[PDB]
Amino acid sequence: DIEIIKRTEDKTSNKWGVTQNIQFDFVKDKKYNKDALILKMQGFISSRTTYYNYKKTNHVKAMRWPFQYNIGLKTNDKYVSLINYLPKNKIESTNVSQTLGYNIGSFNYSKSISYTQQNYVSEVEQQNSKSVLWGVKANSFATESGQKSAFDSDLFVGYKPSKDPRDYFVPDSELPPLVQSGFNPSFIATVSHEKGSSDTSEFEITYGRNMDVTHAIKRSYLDGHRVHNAFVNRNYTVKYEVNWKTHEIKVKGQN
Amino acid sequence: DIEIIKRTEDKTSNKWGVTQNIQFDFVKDKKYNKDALILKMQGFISSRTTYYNYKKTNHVKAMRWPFQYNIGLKTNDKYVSLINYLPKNKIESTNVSQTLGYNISFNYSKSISYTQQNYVSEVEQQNSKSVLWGVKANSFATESGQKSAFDSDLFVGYKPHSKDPRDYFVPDSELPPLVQSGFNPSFIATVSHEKGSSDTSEFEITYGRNMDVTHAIKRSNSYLDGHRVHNAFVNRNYTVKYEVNWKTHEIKVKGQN
Amino acid sequence: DIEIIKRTEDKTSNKWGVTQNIQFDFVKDKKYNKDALILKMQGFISSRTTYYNYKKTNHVKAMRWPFQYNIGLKTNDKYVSLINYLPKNKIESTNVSQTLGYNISFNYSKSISYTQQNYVSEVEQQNSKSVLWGVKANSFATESGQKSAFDSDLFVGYKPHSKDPRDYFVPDSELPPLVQSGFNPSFIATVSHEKGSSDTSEFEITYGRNMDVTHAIKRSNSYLDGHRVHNAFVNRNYTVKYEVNWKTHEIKVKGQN
Amino acid sequence: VTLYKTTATADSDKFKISQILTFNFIKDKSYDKDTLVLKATGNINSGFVKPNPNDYDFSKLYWGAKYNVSISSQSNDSVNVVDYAPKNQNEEFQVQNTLGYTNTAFSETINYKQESYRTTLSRNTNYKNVGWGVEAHKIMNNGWGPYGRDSFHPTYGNELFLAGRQSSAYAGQNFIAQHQMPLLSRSNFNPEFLSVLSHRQDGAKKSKITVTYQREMDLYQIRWNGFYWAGANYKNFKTRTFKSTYEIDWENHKVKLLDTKETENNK
Amino acid sequence: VTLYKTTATADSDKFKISQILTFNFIKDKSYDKDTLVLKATGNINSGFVKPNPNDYDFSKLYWGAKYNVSISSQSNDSVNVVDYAPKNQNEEFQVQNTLGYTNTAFSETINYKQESYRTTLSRNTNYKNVGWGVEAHKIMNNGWGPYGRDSFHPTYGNELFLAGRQSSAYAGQNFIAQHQMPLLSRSNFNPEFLSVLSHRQDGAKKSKITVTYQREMDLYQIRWNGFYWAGANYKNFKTRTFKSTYEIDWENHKVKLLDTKETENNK
Amino acid sequence: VTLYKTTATADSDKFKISQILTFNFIKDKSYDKDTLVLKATGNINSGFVKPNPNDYDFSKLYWGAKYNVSISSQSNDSVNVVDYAPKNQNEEFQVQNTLGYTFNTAFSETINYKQESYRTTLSRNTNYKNVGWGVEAHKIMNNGWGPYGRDSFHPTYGNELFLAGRQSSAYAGQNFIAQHQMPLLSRSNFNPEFLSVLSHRQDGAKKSKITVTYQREMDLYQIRWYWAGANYKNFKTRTFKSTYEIDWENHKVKLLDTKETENNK
Amino acid sequence: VTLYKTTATADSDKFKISQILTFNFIKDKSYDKDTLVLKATGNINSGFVKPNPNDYDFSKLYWGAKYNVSISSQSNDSVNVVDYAPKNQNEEFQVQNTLGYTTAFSETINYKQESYRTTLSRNTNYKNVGWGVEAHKIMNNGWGPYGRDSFHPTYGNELFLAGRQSSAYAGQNFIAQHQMPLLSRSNFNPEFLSVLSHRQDGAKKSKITVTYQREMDLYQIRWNGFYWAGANYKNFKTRTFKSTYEIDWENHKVKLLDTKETENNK
Repeated sequence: DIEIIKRTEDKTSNKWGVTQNIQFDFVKDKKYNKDALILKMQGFISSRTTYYNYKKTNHVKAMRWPFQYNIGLKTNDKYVSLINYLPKNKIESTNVSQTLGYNIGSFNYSKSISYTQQNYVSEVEQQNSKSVLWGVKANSFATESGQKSAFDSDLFVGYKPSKDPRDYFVPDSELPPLVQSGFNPSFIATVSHEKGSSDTSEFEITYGRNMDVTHAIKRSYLDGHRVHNAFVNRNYTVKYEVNWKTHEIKVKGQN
Repeated sequence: DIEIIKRTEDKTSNKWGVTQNIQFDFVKDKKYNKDALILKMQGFISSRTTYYNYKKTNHVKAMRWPFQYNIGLKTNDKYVSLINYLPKNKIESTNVSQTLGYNISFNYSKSISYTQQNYVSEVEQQNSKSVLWGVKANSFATESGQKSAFDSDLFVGYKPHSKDPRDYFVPDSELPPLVQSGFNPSFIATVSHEKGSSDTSEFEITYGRNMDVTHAIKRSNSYLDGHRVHNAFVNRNYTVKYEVNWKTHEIKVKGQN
Repeated sequence: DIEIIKRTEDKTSNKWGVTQNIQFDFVKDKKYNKDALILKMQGFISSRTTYYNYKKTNHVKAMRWPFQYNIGLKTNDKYVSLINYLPKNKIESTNVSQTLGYNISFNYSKSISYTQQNYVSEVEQQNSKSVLWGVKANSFATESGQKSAFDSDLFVGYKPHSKDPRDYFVPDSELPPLVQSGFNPSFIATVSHEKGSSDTSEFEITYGRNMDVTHAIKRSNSYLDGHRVHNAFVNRNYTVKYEVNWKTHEIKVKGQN
Repeated sequence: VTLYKTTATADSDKFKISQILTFNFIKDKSYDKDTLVLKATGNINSGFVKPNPNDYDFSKLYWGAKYNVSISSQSNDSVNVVDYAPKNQNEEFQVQNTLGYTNTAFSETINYKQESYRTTLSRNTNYKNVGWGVEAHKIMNNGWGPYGRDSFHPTYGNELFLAGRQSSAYAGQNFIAQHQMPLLSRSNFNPEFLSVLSHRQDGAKKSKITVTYQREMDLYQIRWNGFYWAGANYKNFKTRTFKSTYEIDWENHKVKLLDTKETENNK
Repeated sequence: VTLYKTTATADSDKFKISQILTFNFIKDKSYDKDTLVLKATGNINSGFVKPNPNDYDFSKLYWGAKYNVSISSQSNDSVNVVDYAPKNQNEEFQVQNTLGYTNTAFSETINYKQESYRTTLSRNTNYKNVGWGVEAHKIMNNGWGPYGRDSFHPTYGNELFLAGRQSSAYAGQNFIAQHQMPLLSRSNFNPEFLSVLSHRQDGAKKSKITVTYQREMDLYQIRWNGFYWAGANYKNFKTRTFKSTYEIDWENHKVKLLDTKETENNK
Repeated sequence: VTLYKTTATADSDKFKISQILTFNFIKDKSYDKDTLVLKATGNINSGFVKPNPNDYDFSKLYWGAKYNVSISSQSNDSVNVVDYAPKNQNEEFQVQNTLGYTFNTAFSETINYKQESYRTTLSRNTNYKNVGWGVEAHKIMNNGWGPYGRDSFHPTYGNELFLAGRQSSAYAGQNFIAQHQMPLLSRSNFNPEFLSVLSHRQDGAKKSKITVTYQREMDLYQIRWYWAGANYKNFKTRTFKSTYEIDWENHKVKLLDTKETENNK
Repeated sequence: VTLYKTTATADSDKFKISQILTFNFIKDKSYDKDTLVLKATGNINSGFVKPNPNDYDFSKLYWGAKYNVSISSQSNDSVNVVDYAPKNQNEEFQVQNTLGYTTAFSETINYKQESYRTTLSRNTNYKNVGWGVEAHKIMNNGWGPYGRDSFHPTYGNELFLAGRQSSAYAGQNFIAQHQMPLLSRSNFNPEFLSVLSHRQDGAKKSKITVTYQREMDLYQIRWNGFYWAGANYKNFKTRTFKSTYEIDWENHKVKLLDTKETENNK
């Protein structure tokens, strides 16, 4: 009693270093009184992580890297509305253990909190009936000598003060995959369409990155200075059009 | 094979702060030789937790709160019998680990472990015509360890003297949901009825609370001290009387508290 | 495919304090070329635990208790063979953790872990005509560690001198169920029969106890000291003889101990 | 294989004891007898009686220390009890032994479950009767114990419900808080026992089953002797018993309550 | 048993609040009313406002400290609210008590779940209305806390988002890093609530449901006195509210948005 | 795919060895041979003989230290052993290495594994017409001490396998550990559970022979007054062999012969 | 939904690289394109070269430090790469913070550690997917982890160095072969999945190119008169095997068309 009609598009931009792998599943549910479409947003957003000598200084080198990945979907058809999407923001919950102790004169008290860290966290930045935007944000990294915060100005700062800028920074094996290679988004959105209204609708899908810069300064040891949000909304946008009656997809534009 | 006939009633009382959400499932089991009815007792009993200045004093403030929730079912039809219900009282069971050792000194260790609920549900009375449960404050997880529901210092606060009685007691984030908001009962009962006897039966369902009072007094540099009045108010209860027809499957509300 | 014919017999002996709850499942499996019968051996053997004053003395009391339960099955019919049974003897398996450490001092630790049953079931004898198990007292969890069933002080109590021999021994709450009440055996055996040879077969089923005696002596600041008589009473057993008909599936009890 | 269900109940409001019996009659073409699965539930109040807070140097309370249930058929009928639940437990526990060197260390840890009340079969169980005793077992007082019905300290006697050894008054206020007592000692026991019975098809069409529910109340008292508090527990100082007799119609799978009886004993 | 689905939506762009409503109409031959399972999702921005870093000895920010959702039918119609989720929790925790001799040692450990925001039912919940409040609960300031809306230290006040007590910096720069704040306090709440409604079959074919989404923004301020920093939190200093009214057509299983309303409050 | 079952048994009451053999004949149209799954169970007594408690300075006992089971077809028939269970184990264990500093250095290694009192391995005589297992005393804990086994050696006390105390002041016959402290297989009965799969050629003979052998090796453990211990391996052997005739056409099995043999050195 | 299967293989005996390609053609009435699930397996030898034991104060070995696989369609055909596995990991770890008074702090983190890590090639796009399986966290004995660029100011890269103050020949001062990771000295057995779409109004035949490759690192150690020290040079030798297959979308057949072996030596 449910019929699916499946369509795919795959669009790459060399300029942006982005591939969008988009799947459109039109849902004919006889129990539902509107048209429905499920958009599976996958693909690949390259980290575009890059190293270089700063100005003409020869003792400070810079690493430019993706602090945040951007994924967003928007429609302009007033007959279309967003009815579902994943992932969603969740309440953060932790496990707490607490101990009180007496030794017979001696008192002890212990509190331990435990939880799970992801390298990057996915947050809903904004959402309404016409659109949803997520940001996938650098968070915490497991290193020798403890977990390091994505806001540490020393993050990725290296060990060879060498004149090759790549050497001012941690080796690839101490970089997370989302920094060394990039991000494989997996996002989903379901939209309703009012039957017998517009024949087609436009959806604009946006994939991209915000870049931080870490300057490593030789002082001999290496010291880290951060420029947060150095480059923002470096994004690749593609505009798809769907036909609700014929299930044709057209790519109508891209930046 | 088994046919079910489903009925619902929802009754609210502003006086008592109670909503009874009742589901009546008539069971037609061909393998069973009597009539059967399952009553699913849900809803919301609000805590009615309240704060106030004690009399005319400036240094004594009071918090009134639900120490227990009451849930009861009764019939007066001789042809009806309670044949099942949940929850039922259980034996307390715990996990014990005992160690004995020595060096060449001596050592002994015993540890017990178990799970605590904020409120425990106990069967208080049950016979063929009725069952009564009490859901009773038990133990609470705080910073500084678990605290008993009978601790006179329970919920005593940090802000003497603000003039505001609410400030004499812990903030909402240190109150369990069943005190800050209330209880959503979930109780079930199954009754039999002798076939071709009475056309109708009556059931009374009771939802309510028993309140304690915690008085917070300022002393001495200043701190707050707790004194408890246990069972300050008992059986603050909302009773509704339902009538069932075993032939037509009609439900009627016959009365209220 | 598979047809089962079920029969039951239940036999009690007051002399022996034993009830045999026997189930006979005749199996007609078209893929199997002999007759088959599964015997489910259940029931109840009471511990017959008893306390008494020793001889004419006043400082020596005795507890008689079941160190081992006996369960046995045998047939007389050359056309019948035992082809399966449970429980079976198993190899002891344990978990070992071993650590070796250097502190710049060397440390070495070995720890073994396993599960203890109060009583262990061992296959004492088995052949095509019979099987015999013994269920033997093994280890008991008490305060002050695990006690072996072979400790002469096992069950020795705290109340010298009450005059009542019952007080020379631990109270019921410190006795395992198999000693305070008794054993509920659960044993199973499958036999084949050559079809169509003998019309009937006899099976003799045996349930009983071996009793130890623990003497408690008042000593010296007076305490109780334990002395054991192991295998004080052996094969206190109840035997019942059953005859099956392989064609009519009649069971008859042909005799008892 | 066919199944017929029915139920019956009986009450003693005086004793606060109630029986619920649920009956599953099974006809199995592969078996030569009728089968009946009989579940016994309902309520047995503890008979608990609080201490008077005004007693001075000596006080007592009554608590529910053992519950007995039994179901039995008639010596003259063709009905046998062939199986039942729960059965006596061959209890288990976990062990960890450790041997270390650096200086030597030995250690043994045991792990097991501790029950407030323990269920075991009645010694009177046989082919026409099954019974169970649910008996106070390992009761923790304040994180102290376990204590039981016969716990014995040379000085202090039975400290089961004793609040303090040297408490500054008042007897009757020197028992542990009611809420600290185990549930079955102060409240209601909700039995849940299973029995299977067989009935001969060449027998009477009707037969009689008797079901007894019972409580033993212990008398726990404490006393001050001018120096310290001590406690004593007297087992089964009071007994309350409710026996019902039900008629089973094997042919029509019906059950009627025929009669009931209340008996007590007071030491 | 038959199921019909539809959906409906409403937005306030000015408040950054959107509602998504998913409707499952069940018709069941065994029941004498119509059933509607109503799932309420969407977005409620936190209304968060970062501090100005140029504030010197005194600074403030606004954070989203409570979200309220409510679903109500009308007093005059035959629509009742019969069930819903989540329901208030009778919370649980694990306990381990240990006693050791070698010197006597006591310890008690408890294990429990700690949520940054807690959901409980509204006071006003009744047979025609169900509401939840999702409220800031136990919030960790680095490794310290938990703190909440009403945390109080006699000297430093409420240290909820205070970075240091003796910090040498501008006020607007002595709050914890925004990324150290709980997600719902700075970002967006994505509600997920379920309600079940019954409708009489002799009633009106159409009826009205009102759904309200709301945020309470708290005002958190910190101040230097000359010796140390201290903090204050003022609850519900700004309130933003979005209410939508939907018409249910019970006969045809359709739902239309009728009306929306934005309301705010400012202390 | 059709399945035919039968069973057969044989006993030696003299040796307290008894064989139960369960046969599953499988005919599978997708395969060009007849298949037989043969399960071998029953009993092998340990042959355990307790010590005489009147032995003064020198005592002994016999215990069941190894059990051998073997199943074989005849060199002249078309019956092969194609599979069987249990197989030899490539054993595993868990490891945790730890390195610690305190500003003092600490290293440790913990290993976790299973320990069994008897170990099962395949007979090195196993081949395409014969499979056999040895179930051998392996890791035996005396009290909390050990493990010991059949060849444990202390340069002073020798083999302390069943030795109660090194400096005990009792009779020799009384300085063995309690019987209940011995492993179950050393003092009681081994209940084998072995599986073998056989193939038979369809153009073969309709009947073939299978020979099944159950055996115990008894070790002699002796102690002498300090105290010391010696264990002598397979000082007595007891063997029971049975040959069965398989009728592959009618799926019948029939006991043809039995033989008891022993060795005493 | 209908499924058709086939397989194809290619070998370079010289390089010890072999490709196995398993093909699942799916025709699904609900989709307007042909689907191909393509599984790439086989063998990529590490190229490991043990050190000569007679080297005195300076020695070297080559080890397999990175494996690259890529699957590509032709820029002129209607064949896209729509999905694939494995994808890059947003890695997770467990944390336990503890605060104790008697004042004590501790933080424990728990995570998984791979000796080799797989990540997508940065050339991944709508017509090409590629992966790199790169030496990651390697333990010497119980020391490390080390990798391709480990750097100690004195001893350099102690990746396969047996001791610092060792009295022995260079070439007998590397760690035992069996103490090296499996992929560094043996064979890598790739397992990669790609899903490809093909337009039905397209050509009936198309071409896919599968490349398997190894990067061999040169690791060397030297004695200076006071201590041993090591250096690792990345991708000092490269060995590459590329095969191209013709996919017959109409009849669900695949045919090897050509292979090529290429190398680089620094």
